Amino acid sequence: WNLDQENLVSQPRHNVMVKSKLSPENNIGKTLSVNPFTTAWELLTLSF
Amino acid sequence: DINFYTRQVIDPRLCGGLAFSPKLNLFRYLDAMSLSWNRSRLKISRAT
Repeated sequence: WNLDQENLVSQPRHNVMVKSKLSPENNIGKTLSVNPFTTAWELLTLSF
Repeated sequence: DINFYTRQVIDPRLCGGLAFSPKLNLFRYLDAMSLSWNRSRLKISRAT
């Protein structure tokens, strides 16, 4: 092919990434709630 | 007696070149080192 450059060269940005989470066995769910009384303290209860 | 006017193209398939073709002297120019801004792009991407 009579080209000045003998070999085609490409320079790809190569990116690798590995990551984990490491969560324990627990209940960040429903228990993650705002103050039960909130603004409804008018409702009477002692056992709740 | 003959009197008329005509206008003709420069048939750019055959003619129309014969000029500097400003592609060159700029394509052989910095297009490689300017592309080599991949270094700076990789730098910014690393901290991105």
